[PDB]
Amino acid sequence: HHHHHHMVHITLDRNTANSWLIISKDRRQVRMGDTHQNVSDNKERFSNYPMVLGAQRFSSGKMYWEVDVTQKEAWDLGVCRDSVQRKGQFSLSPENGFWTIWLWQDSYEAGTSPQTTLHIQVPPCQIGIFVDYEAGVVSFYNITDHGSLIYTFSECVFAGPLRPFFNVGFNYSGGNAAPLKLCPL
Ligand SMILES: C[C@H](Oc1ccc(-c2ccccc2)cc1)C(=O)O
Repeated sequence: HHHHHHMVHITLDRNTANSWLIISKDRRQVRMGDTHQNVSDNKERFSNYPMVLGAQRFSSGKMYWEVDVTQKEAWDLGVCRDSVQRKGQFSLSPENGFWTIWLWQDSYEAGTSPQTTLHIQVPPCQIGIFVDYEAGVVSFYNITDHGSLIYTFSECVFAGPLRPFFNVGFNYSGGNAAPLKLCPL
């Protein structure tokens, strides 16, 4: 692809983070802690899952960023509306304000309703995310495989400002401790 010149510097918003997440000083990395991280609760924190939002809000234009997922067994990535549900159980779907892909149990899937199987020959170590607000597009790219296309959501009805969206996943197996990292431009 040729989306790299729309690169944006994303940082994580601590106030939205599940209370078990550890965000680095530079707000560019996040991982699952082994316990509650000693923060007060608030109406913005994701309660049920190890999720966090980017600080940046997008309402126009073209945006691109990259995320490192090296040696993770489970994660979700994409964008979401600023007004997505934070508390309780919910599915990741465009109806609920999410445009995401994930890894789970050795398969990759797009967060449509119902979910869509992805066809990835080269397991990615870094994912590129492109948003075209005006066109209603969210696309995902396999940076490990020379930028090959993973998935495009088109005809998106964003219906609000968008925020970068992350889920580091649970670590029940002991094999999913590794962080999500925002990669440098
Ligand atoms: C307690 C903490 O545990 C970590 C465990 C794993 C990783 C990691 C980093 C890059 C790629 C894959 C895994 C980082 C931290 C530490 O040792 O600081």
